[PDB]
Amino acid sequence: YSNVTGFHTINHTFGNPVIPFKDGIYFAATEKSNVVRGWVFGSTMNNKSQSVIIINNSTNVVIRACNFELCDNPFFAVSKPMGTQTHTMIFDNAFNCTFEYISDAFSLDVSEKSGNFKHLREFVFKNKDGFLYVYKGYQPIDVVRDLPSGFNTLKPIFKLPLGINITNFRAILTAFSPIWGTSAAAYFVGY
Amino acid sequence: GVIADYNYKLPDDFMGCVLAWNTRNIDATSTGNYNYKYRYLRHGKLRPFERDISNVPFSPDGKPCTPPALNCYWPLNDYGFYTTTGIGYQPYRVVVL
Ligand SMILES: *[C@@H]1O[C@H](CO)[C@@H](O)[C@H](O)[C@H]1NC(C)=O
Repeated sequence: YSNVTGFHTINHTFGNPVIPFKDGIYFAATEKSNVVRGWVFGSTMNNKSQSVIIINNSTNVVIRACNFELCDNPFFAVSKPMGTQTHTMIFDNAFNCTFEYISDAFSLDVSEKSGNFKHLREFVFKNKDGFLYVYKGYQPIDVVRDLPSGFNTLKPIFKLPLGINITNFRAILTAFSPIWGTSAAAYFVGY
Repeated sequence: GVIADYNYKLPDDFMGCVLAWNTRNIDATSTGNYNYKYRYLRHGKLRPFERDISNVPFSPDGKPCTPPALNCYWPLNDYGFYTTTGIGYQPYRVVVL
C-alpha cells in the first residue's frame, strides 16, 4: 500500500523525466498498444558515463551498455494510420560498448488499440553486487486508469552483470504520429 | 580509498583472484608514462562492481557542479610510471576473477 507515482501518457502529456533509481524500482506497465517499450539506465544520462539501454524494438529485445549520447527526448515513432513503427531515435552515438544483447526474432503488435488497458507488465530492477537484477511479472486486465489492487509473483528473467553506474533512469515511450502525438498509457514508479 | 569509491569498487563478500605481474619494461618509462589516468572526482561514490568513465567535470566532495563553479575540475588524475622508481610508482597489470 505504498505511494506509487502515476505518470500518465495522454493526448498532450508525454512524461519521461530523469527519475532516480535510488535503491531499485518497481516498473508497472498498464498497456494496450505497447507504448512504453524501453528504459535508459545511467547516472549522468549523457555520453560521458556508461549507461545501458533496455528496449523492445518490436523485433527483438536489445540490451546494450555503451557511452550513449542520450537524446534528451528518446522516442519511437509509430504511424497512427499505417500502424507501423517508423523511427528509432534512441541515441546519436555509442562508444566503449560494454554489454550487448539482442533477443530472438519476433513480430510485435505495433498498432494503436482502443478500449481498456489489456495487459499489465510488472518489472523490478535492482543493482546488487554489480548485477542488474531484472525481474518480471505479467497478467491481463481491462481498466481505464488507476493501477489495480492485486497480487502476482514476479519472476527472474535476467541476471545482468553490467557493472555500471545507475543512479537515474528514463523510460522510452512510443510517440504515435498521424509532428508528434500519443495514445493512452501509464507507467508507475514504485520505489 | 580512491580506487574503490572513485575508479571501481569491489564488494567485500565474494572476490576471485588478483593476477598481478611486473610490467616495468612494458608500461613505464624513466621520464614517466603520463598516458594513463584514474578517477579522483565524482558526485558521490560507487556501488560494488561498478564502472565509471564520466568525463563530466565534478567536485571532490560530491558537490553538484554546474561548471565553471566551486571545486569544479577534471575527473582524471595522472599516474606517472617510471622505470627509475620503486615498486610503489612502477606499473603492474592486474587481472581480477
Ligand atoms: C501516499 O499514500 C497515502 C495513503 O495511500 C496518502 O495518505 C499520502 O498522501 C500519499 N502520498 C502522497 C505524496 O500523496
